[PDB]
Parts: sequence; C-alpha cells; structure tokens
Amino acid sequence: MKDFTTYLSTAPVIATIWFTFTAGLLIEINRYFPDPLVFSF
Amino acid sequence: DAALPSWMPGADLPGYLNGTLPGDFGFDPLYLGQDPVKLKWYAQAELMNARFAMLAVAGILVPELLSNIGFSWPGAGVAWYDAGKFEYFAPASSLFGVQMLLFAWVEIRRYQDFVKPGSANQDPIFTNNKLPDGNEPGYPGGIFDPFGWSKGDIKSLKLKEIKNGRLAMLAFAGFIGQAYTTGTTPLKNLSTHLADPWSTTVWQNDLARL
Amino acid sequence: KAGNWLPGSDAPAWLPDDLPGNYGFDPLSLGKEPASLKRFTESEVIHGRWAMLGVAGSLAVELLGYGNWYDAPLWAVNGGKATWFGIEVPFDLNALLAFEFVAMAAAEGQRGDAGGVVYPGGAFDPLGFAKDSSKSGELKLKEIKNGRLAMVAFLGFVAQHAATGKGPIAALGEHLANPWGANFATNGISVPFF
Amino acid sequence: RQSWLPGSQIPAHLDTPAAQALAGNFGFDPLGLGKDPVALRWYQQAELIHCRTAMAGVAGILIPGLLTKAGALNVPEWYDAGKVAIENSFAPWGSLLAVQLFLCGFVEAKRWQDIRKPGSQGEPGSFLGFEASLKGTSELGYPGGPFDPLGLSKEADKWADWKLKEVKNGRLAMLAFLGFVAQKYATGAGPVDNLAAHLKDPWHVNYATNGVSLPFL
Amino acid sequence: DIAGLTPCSESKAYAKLEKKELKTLEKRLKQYEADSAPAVALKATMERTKARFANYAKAGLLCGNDGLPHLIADPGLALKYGHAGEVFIPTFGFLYVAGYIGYVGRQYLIAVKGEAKPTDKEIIIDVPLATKLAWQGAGWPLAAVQELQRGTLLEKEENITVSPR
Ligand code: CLA
Ligand code: CLA
Ligand code: CLA
Ligand SMILES: CC(/C=C/C=C(C)/C=C/[C@@]12O[C@]1(C)C[C@@H](O)CC2(C)C)=C\C=C\C=C(C)\C=C\C=C(C)\C=C\[C@@]12O[C@]1(C)C[C@@H](O)CC2(C)C
Ligand SMILES: CC(/C=C/C=C(C)/C=C/[C@@]12O[C@]1(C)C[C@@H](O)CC2(C)C)=C\C=C\C=C(C)\C=C\C=C(C)\C=C\[C@@]12O[C@]1(C)C[C@@H](O)CC2(C)C
Repeated sequence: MKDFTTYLSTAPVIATIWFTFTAGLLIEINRYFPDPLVFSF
Repeated sequence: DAALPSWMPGADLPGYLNGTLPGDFGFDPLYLGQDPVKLKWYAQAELMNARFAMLAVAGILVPELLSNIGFSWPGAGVAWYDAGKFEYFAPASSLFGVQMLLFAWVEIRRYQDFVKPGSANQDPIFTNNKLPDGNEPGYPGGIFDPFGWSKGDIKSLKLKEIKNGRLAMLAFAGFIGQAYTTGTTPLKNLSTHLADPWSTTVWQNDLARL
Repeated sequence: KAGNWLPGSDAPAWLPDDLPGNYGFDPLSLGKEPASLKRFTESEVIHGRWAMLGVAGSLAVELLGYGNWYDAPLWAVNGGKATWFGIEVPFDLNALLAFEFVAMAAAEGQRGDAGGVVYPGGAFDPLGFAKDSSKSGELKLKEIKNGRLAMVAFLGFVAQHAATGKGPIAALGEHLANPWGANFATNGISVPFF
Repeated sequence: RQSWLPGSQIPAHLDTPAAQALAGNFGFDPLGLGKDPVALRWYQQAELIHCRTAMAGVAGILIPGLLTKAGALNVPEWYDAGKVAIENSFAPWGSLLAVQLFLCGFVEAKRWQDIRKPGSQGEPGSFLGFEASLKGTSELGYPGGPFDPLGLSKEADKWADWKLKEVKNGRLAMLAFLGFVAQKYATGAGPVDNLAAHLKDPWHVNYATNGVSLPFL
Repeated sequence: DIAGLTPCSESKAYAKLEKKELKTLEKRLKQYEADSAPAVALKATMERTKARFANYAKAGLLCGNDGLPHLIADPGLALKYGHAGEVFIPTFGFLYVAGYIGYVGRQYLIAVKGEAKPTDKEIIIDVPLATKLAWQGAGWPLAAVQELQRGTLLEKEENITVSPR
C-alpha cells in the first residue's frame, strides 16, 4: 500500500486531514475553555 | 588482578585497585576510583575521614565509658550530641574561629604536601627542624612519628590503620543513625541490646517506632 | 626575591627578584604583563604610603583622645567647627574640600606627568637615605612591607568598625579584656551562624 | 557515545569535533537549534551563563531555605524575599535595579565583546592594567585569571570533568528554578516545604494530585 | 479609567446585558418540562452565560456605556492597567504560531528544492519530512534570528526583475 499512502500524502487529502485536525483542536479547546475573549488564565 | 584479598571471593575485581593502596580489597562497585586522579584524592580523603572518625569515636565512647564507670568530669553525662550546648570558658563562636584558623594553617600545609610532595617538610621559623625526605602524602612521619614506628611493619600498620579507620567511620555513621532514631547515647544502646538482644534489633526498634 | 609566601610553591616567572617585596604572590596572575606589573608596582607603593599615613592618623587620633577615625568627619555633618589636636580650624566642609581638590590635583598631576615614578629622590629624600644601593633596596623592602601591613591594618579598621562599631584602640582594649569573648567570631557579623 | 536517547540518531552538528569538545554533549538537539556552528557557540555561552546564574540562584534559594527549615536562619521564601529585603533596605527597588543594570551591563558588555572577538578585552590601555587579566583562556565561557583564584583550571587532567560537573549541575539547577516557579504557582508553598509534603505522603502529594498540572486527572 | 471606560464589574449596563440574556434563555426554558433534553441544553447555556460574564468581569475587562468589554491595543496602557492579556499577550502568542507555520513551510520548500522533481513533492507532501520540520519548528524565532544574522535568510540580487528594474 505504498501507492495508497502516496495518495493520502496528496495536497487535498493532507489538507483535509490537517484542517480537520486544526478545526477539531480549536473546537475542543472552545468546548473545554468556552468563550475565550482574553488571555487571563 | 591477582590473588590479593577481596571483598567478595571470586568476584572479578575492577583492576585499577592493585594493592598499592592500604586496605585494597577491590571494593569499588560504583567505580568511583576509576580515574587515577580521583583515586589519589580519595585515598587521602579516606585517610583523613578515617583518622578523624577514629578520634571521634574515641572521644564519644571513652567519655561515655568513663562516665558510666563513674569518674568525675564537669563534662560527664553530657551526650556527644549535646556537648555543643555545654558552657565552656569561651563561647563556641571563638572556638570555631580559632579552630578554623589553626586548621587553615595545618590543612593548607597538608594540601601543599599533597600537591607537591616534599614541600611542606620544613618549618617557617626553625629550619633546623624538618620532616624526613621520602615520605608520602597522608604519611608525613618524623615529628608525626616520634615513638619510632615506620622502620618496618609499615604495610601491616597501614592496613591496620585503614581497617580501624573504616570501622570507626562506620561507627560514627552508626552514632549518628542511633542518636537520630533511638535518641540516646551509643553505649546505652549497646547496654539495651545486651539486656535482651532478641527484642532490641534495629528491625524491632524501628517497627515499634512507627 | 625575599620570601616565598607559600613554602614549596615555586615563584611565578613574571615577578623579577629585583622587585622590592617579591614573595612570588601572584596567584591570579595579575602582573603577568610587564606594563600592568609596572603600574601595579607604582600603585602598590602609593596605596601603601597612603595607608601608612592613614593608619598612623587613625591611631594617633584615638591614642591622643580626639576620638576615632570614623567619627572625625562628623563635624561637617552634625554641626561644625573642625578641630586638630583640639585646635579648632576656621574651615567648613566646602572650603577645605575645594582646597583639597585643588592641592591634591596639583600634586597628583605633577606625579602623573612624571610617568611611572615611585621613588623620586631629591626633594622627597632630603635626609639622603636611598641612593639606589644596598641600603636603598633594603629600605624599599621595609617600606613596601610596612605599607602592606598598614593596608591590611586599615582594612582591619574598616571591617572591625563595620562589624563592632568601635575604634581600633577600643577594639584592642575589648580584645585584651576578653580575648575569647571579644574577637571576630564573637560578633554576630563576621561568622554567619552563632 | 553517552547519548540522551541511546537509540536516537544524534544530529550531525553535535557529533563534530567542534561540538564534542563542548561540555555535556549528549546529542540533545531535537529542534536543531545549534545546527549553525556560530549559533552553537553563542548558545553554549548562553547555556553556561544560564547554568551559573541558575546554580547561584537555586543555591541562594534552597540552602537558606534548608537553613531556615533547620532554624539556622530566618530567610523568607524566595517569592517573598524581595519585598522583605526592600522593606529593610536603604534604597527603592528602582534605584537598586538601575545601579544593578549599569554594573551588570558593563561586565556583560565586556563579556559580549569578548564573545564577538575572543581575547579582545586584553587590548592594552583599555582598563588600568587589569585588561591584561581579561584576555580569557583558549576556551570561550571559561575566562579564568581573576575568575579562577584557586587555579583549578590549570590541570588539563580534571578540566574536562570540571566542565562536565559545572554544566550538569547547572542544567539541574536550571530545572530546579523552573521547578521552584511551577511549584509556587501550583502549590503556594516553598520548595523545601514541597519536598517535606511529598516525603510525608508521596503517593497522594505530587503533581498528579494538585488541581493544576493534570486538570483531566 | 483609561478612555472613560468603566470596569465591567462596576458597569450596570453589563449586568443588564447579563440578566437580559438570561431572561431570553429562561423564557425559552419555560416552554419545556423539568429535565427535558431542551431543558438540559438551556440550563447548560445559562450556566455558560453566567460563567462567561463572571470570567469577563473577573479578567479586569473595561466596558463602555453599552456594557460591552472593550480591548486595549496599546502596550503601555495595557501593561500599566493590567490589560496585556487582551491584545498584547495574544499578539506574541499569535506571532509565535504564525512564524511557526511560515518557518515550517519555508524549511519544507528549501528541503524539497534539492530533489529532482521539487514540484511533485509539493502536490504530494513528504509527510515524514513535513512532520520532522513541524516538530523542530518550535524554535522558529531563535533559528530565524540566527538565519537572519548569517545573511542566509535573504536571497541576494539573484531574484528576477522586470526590464525597468
Ligand atoms: C481575524 C479575525 C478574528 C479574530 C482576531 C478572532 C478572534 C477570536 N475569535 Mg472570532 N471569528 C472570526 C475571526 C476572528 N476571530 C471569523 C471570521 C469568524 C466566523 C467564522 C469568527 C467566529 C467566532 C466564534 C463563533 C467564536 C470566535 C471566538 C474567538 C476567540 C477565540 C479564542 C480561542 O479560541 O482561544 C484559543 C486559545 C489558544 C491559546 C489557541 C492558540 C493556538 C495554539 C493551541 C497555541 C499553541 C500552544 C502550543 C505551543 C501547541 C503545542 C503543539 C500542539 C500540537 C500540542 C478570539 C477572541 C470564540 C470566542 O469565545 O470569542 C470570544 C467564539 O466562540 N470567533
Ligand atoms: C529539578 C528537579 C526537580 C525535583 C527534584 C522536583 C521535585 C519535586 N517536585 Mg518539581 N518540578 C520540576 C523539577 C523538579 N521537581 C520542574 C522542572 C517542573 C516544571 C515542569 C516541576 C513542577 C512541579 C509541580 C507542578 C509540582 C512539583 C512537585 C514536586 C514534588 C513531587 C514530585 C512531583 O509531583 O513530580 C514533579 C513533577 C514533574 C513534572 C517532574 C519534573 C522533574 C524534572 C524532569 C527533573 C527531575 C527528573 C530527574 C531525572 C529525577 C530526579 C532528580 C533528583 C534526584 C535531583 C517534589 C518535591 C509537586 C509538589 O509540590 O508536591 C508537593 C507539584 O505539584 N514539581
Ligand atoms: C560499626 C558498626 C556498628 C555496630 C557494631 C553497631 C551496633 C549496634 N547498632 Mg548500629 N548502626 C551502624 C553501625 C553499627 N551499629 C550504622 C552504620 C548505622 C546506620 C545505618 C546504624 C544504625 C543503627 C540503628 C538505627 C539502630 C542500631 C542499633 C544497634 C545495636 C543493635 C544491633 C541492631 O539492631 O542492628 C543494627 C545493625 C545495623 C544497622 C547494621 C550495620 C552493620 C555495620 C555497618 C557493619 C558491622 C561490622 C561487622 C560485619 C559485624 C560487627 C563486628 C564487630 C563490631 C564485633 C548495636 C549496639 C539499634 C539499637 O540502638 O539497639 C538498641 C538501632 O535501633 N544501629
Ligand atoms: C587592603 C588593600 C589592598 C589589598 C589587596 C590585596 C589583598 C591584593 C591581593 C592580590 O592582588 C594580589 C596582591 C596578587 C593577586 O594575584 C592575588 C590577590 C589576592 C588578588 C588596600 C588598602 C589601601 C588603603 C589605603 C590606601 C588607606 C588609606 C587611608 C587613609 C588615607 C585614611 C585616612 C583617614 O583615616 C584618617 C587618616 C583619618 C580619618 O578621620 C579620615 C580618613 C580619611 C578615614
Ligand atoms: C538563570 C536561571 C535562574 C536564575 C535564578 C535566579 C537569578 C534567582 C534569583 C532569586 O531567587 C533568588 C536567588 C532569591 C530571591 O529572593 C530573589 C530571586 C531574584 C528571585 C534559570 C534558567 C532556567 C532555564 C531553563 C529552565 C531552561 C530550560 C531549557 C530547556 C529545557 C531547553 C531545552 C531545549 O533547548 C534544548 C536544550 C535543545 C532543543 O533542541 C530542545 C529543547 C527542548 C527546546
């Protein structure tokens, strides 16, 4: 499955995975630390 | 290695300990004396801690012994861990000051001997006085050997010195530990162990203390 | 080469034997460079002469009864009317401060324009004791040794006063009254815990 | 090889002769910060200054802390000692910091110009003869001379291990100061009191049982 | 008291807005039973609202006449009056991450420039290389400064230019 993992390394798939990751990280940060208007913690 | 004595018969000793130092039984399981410079330092450190610990265990026991026998000192019955609170002609302040000045002198002399052997074998004032040439660091001799030893017997005596000194260092470690755990004097600990040795082990006392 | 400062320690190679006061004491190797060493040789004798005068004065002001060296300048503050041997002097702090600036500026500028001069025979050797001879070398050694002793003694003045608050002679009397209850170890300053 | 990770691939810039001479080289550079030899030199200097400063400061924290836990002193906690010392002082903290920044900027600018050109402060005529003793030594960060009174750097037998002891105790002390900071922010007590509370109940008094370090646990 | 802005802990419009939002939420809550899924949701929303207002008033935020928190962008006013966490601290917090992204992408470009087909290493990402560089880009400020001081961050006049320069 060298070719399949080459496909997963393509720009659109890697972009989808990375932005799902970034968006999920931000979403979980905003779930556990809701409404962060200022850096106070 | 060789057929020398060993702290563990049959154990493959490290090798850099080859009998040239007194009390060489190959015991270096941490390999602290692997480098010969560190070994040259640790030999003198062992000698010094040993001799001071021998003096210390003497000056802790024979006062305890002379007090339990029933002789009269002003400083009798005062524990070795309480002799600092004792009152003397001078406060401990001045005593430490004088002690540290005098020990600066003599310990820097000893250190000059260790750095450059054969250098501190002469007086500042009375140059007619000197220590005999050919001595080693840790074994000055001369006025430090007035009763006339060191003619023969010297390896036997160095082995004896370092054995008694290791025993005394262990004894002082034991004085500290026993006075911190039992809170009493060491010979009274001996007496409480000889009263009933089977109910006064360290295991027993430490289990009862928790 | 007069002395060793550490019996057994062989002397540094940058300290010449012809130097008055050479015991081979340069463990920091400050005088390894010859120009540095020349400046230091002049500054040592200067510090030492000034310290000899200073210790002589701090001892004479107290042995004669006019207080200690530390309390002498408290006429400028705490009032006025400077005194000398009991004779009050008609100079306030500003006048003598300015005259000292002027006079010492003239003197030390005349000394600095001379380059490195530490033994200026002539107007400073009227009684003719040093002509670069055996006696001159011996006397230079005596001068530098008394100067080193006086520097140590003035450092002792300062430290003993900062620790005790007494004068030199007052502290000496305290020590002679109780050599073991009155020393550097018995004040709560020099040794940290006691 | 004495690596930080025995099976790691050590970066090639820490295996060079110029880097294996540095004290405490265990191949730790996972971010590649010293791939530039000039940057590695500058960061070795930074490591040495941080390590010596941290050693001095952590000693001044926990040695008097241990001595006031043992009654020999009454030094306040390191996070309280500034207020206490400035309320007994002759000067406000502003003038103190100003004098300190001048006196430290002087010597640190001298050290800076010695880093820029090694052996440059020995330019004759700069100081008053003392510049002679400010050339440093062959190794940068190890100036010697007046900074070496006891002459322990003049061996070439204990020198590598002296270096190693310095850098290792210094890395340890840097970690110790970071730990002082974190333990104050997470416990509100002193470092020696933190050690005591851990030694009286290790399995329920640690960073896993404060509410700060592991909010999820 | 920076620009006529009152703290949100002392402003009455801020409390009015809090109670207004809570009144909206409870007027929605009155329609459902005690513990419904909508009731649970609205109670959680009310708790989040109260917590948000408490946490904004606790953070020393300044409020206007409308009772809304206003941020202080100026360093010097933010650091004098304790408003550095509003715009000043998150400024460097952002710049760290943005330089992180840029430095990592830059290092990836420079690393794939060496290959025979650098273009196919850009549509098909070298994921191990990219992850290595993403992990070691945490020290991007120091590495960027040291690359700036060597003169190797910038290209010289080998860049291409139009005919009138
Ligand atoms: C450029 C304009 C802009 C700006 C400045 C902001 C700024 C903000 N928005 Mg707004 N927003 C914008 C555009 C903008 N938004 C747009 C266009 C939309 C419509 C799509 C929105 C919709 C929107 C909503 C709906 C919400 C926000 C929220 C927020 C806040 C987010 C706080 C947060 O998530 O903490 C995150 C805190 C961090 C510390 C994250 C930093 C990132 C990383 C994790 C730091 C690195 C740490 C470490 C080094 C990582 C190690 C490696 C790792 C892999 C482990 C903040 C005030 C939220 C809020 O509460 O506002 C008050 C909110 O609910 N925004
Ligand atoms: C320098 C070494 C060092 C030492 C000896 C200690 C020791 C201690 N710490 Mg501190 N700490 C350190 C560094 C250190 N810390 C650093 C660098 C941080 C920041 C990450 C912290 C953050 C921290 C917090 C937040 C808390 C402690 C606490 C404690 C105590 C309980 C241990 C614990 O909960 O895990 C310590 C937590 C860690 C994350 C481990 C960091 C250890 C580092 C990696 C160095 C030591 C590792 C080394 C290989 C082995 C020990 C060396 C030692 C023999 C010198 C204990 C007295 C707790 C306490 O006060 O309990 C009373 C507590 O709440 N520490
Ligand atoms: C010089 C060696 C030496 C000797 C002869 C003693 C003797 C004694 N100890 Mg002490 N002790 C020592 C060292 C020594 N100790 C050291 C180094 C420590 C620190 C860990 C202690 C800590 C300690 C505690 C905490 C207690 C004792 C107690 C005792 C007594 C009972 C024995 C016991 O419970 O097991 C203790 C045995 C050990 C801790 C093992 C140490 C063995 C040493 C290192 C080597 C022994 C040398 C040799 C192989 C055998 C002896 C030969 C010769 C002396 C005849 C007894 C009087 C107890 C007591 O007070 O009784 C009333 C008690 O509670 N000891
Ligand atoms: C202590 C001192 C210098 C000490 C220097 C030492 C130890 C140097 C040691 C080393 O460098 C070497 C040698 C070699 C290196 O390799 C090693 C080290 C170790 C680094 C100078 C004092 C120098 C002291 C001097 C110059 C004192 C002058 C005093 C005066 C003028 C006093 C005046 C007054 O007291 C009166 C008269 C009346 C009062 O009322 C008014 C006043 C003004 C207070
Ligand atoms: C200087 C220092 C501490 C100095 C402390 C001082 C002066 C303390 C002073 C005081 O307390 C006293 C004395 C008394 C108080 O009353 C007053 C104050 C003033 C408070 C700490 C440095 C502390 C520095 C620290 C902790 C640095 C840690 C760095 C690390 C871990 C770096 C790791 C890496 O960079 C490498 C090594 C390689 C990369 O490839 C990978 C990564 C991981 C990035």
